[PDB]
Amino acid sequence: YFKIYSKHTPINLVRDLPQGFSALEPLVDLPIGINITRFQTLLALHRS
Amino acid sequence: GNYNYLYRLFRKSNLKPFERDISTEIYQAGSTPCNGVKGFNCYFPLQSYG
Ligand SMILES: *[C@@H]1O[C@H](CO)[C@@H](O)[C@H](O)[C@H]1NC(C)=O
Repeated sequence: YFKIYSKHTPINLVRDLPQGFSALEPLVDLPIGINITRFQTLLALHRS
Repeated sequence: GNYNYLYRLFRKSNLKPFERDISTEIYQAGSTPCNGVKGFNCYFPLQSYG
């Protein structure tokens, strides 16, 4: 099975995680049904 | 015999529920490792159906 939770937290901090309370609301289901042991994110680049 | 159906008689572990395995990998049936080459105690786990 699969579940996605998310919440748009509004912050005005600098570096670390915020202090306060806020929960996440489920959005998406997507039953791929395979062996998942790792995940990787994407980082965009820029050229001068 | 329609030999288009295959099955995996040989493997190392028993699968967890709701898992798929279509890989074609050798298995060791004794004390002699296969290392990708057939021989003694080394068989292809997929066998066609007669
Ligand atoms: C997932 O893959 C790892 C190695 O890639 C294997 O050891 C494990 O048994 C696999 N699990 C399932 C449920 O397929």
